Amino acid sequence: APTYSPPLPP
Amino acid sequence: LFVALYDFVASGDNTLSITKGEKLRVLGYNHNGEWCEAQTKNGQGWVPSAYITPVN
Repeated sequence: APTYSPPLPP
Repeated sequence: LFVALYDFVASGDNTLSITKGEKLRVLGYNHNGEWCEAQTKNGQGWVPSAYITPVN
């Protein structure tokens, strides 16, 4: 998985 | 079996673009549960866990 966090839900 | 709640555009790095309403199959999650490895008709890759939910 990416090491950065995903975007927050809108 | 899951459905996408919101659109998500892939940011590369084995992420997967998904569209609100698409069906997905979940394979698992990363270490903190923020990312989900999923399969759709478009391929396989990581999507935000919060952008999908079980359906049926």
